[PDB]
Amino acid sequence: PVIRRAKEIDLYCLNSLMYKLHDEHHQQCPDEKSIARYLDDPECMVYVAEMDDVIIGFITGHFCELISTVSKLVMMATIDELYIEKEYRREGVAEQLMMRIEQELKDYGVKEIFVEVWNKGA
Amino acid sequence: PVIRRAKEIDLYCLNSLMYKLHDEHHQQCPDEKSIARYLDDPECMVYVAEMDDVIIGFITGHFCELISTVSKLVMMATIDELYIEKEYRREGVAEQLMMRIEQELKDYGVKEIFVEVWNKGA
Repeated sequence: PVIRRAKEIDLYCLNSLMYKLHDEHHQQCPDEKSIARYLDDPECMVYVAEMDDVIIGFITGHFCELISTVSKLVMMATIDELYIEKEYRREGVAEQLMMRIEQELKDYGVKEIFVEVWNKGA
Repeated sequence: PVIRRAKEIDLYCLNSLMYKLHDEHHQQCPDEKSIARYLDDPECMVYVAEMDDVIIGFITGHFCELISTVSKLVMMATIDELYIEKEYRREGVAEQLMMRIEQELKDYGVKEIFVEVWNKGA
């Protein structure tokens, strides 16, 4: 699967996979900002896994800053969502997605990373 | 030892203990903002351990906010410094200081805590 930065051309697909993600969420533990606006945000990231010509997965994350009144801002980030087609799981597509987002994160000097997928940090 | 919030009246003592702290630091691994201004900052905290009528210890911490462009600010904090007279260590004065700062932290709804004393978080 080819991992790449998302584009305005995938917004249509993303609505569906974003829906599939949230759907399954309400099915395990039944108990925001647009994906488009999200994609356009200069501090946001969205990578997708493309198999043939279809997007079978994506991951979403955003840069953030710990702001104080006595210290310079510290660069940090947050991994928000991650989804894989039930037909493509158990294939390492998640790692190649987590691998990509960390690449951009690392070279952006992020000090701390909070994962929101599914409470783990780094 | 009585733990309490510092006052403008301890700034004099603090300069000395702040110096003792930094001094010992340069002695193990030889390889900022005023304590007064720090004390006056509405987002800052400084507690001291008073034995008889002398301050034998203090701890310092500040509130901070993880700011993003796609999420409301998350309340977090940082524990900066902590010092105990070499004559009063091994007496649990540190715990009663860490205990105090966490009290105010907890009731201030802090989500994450970064300890800078001495890399551990919470």
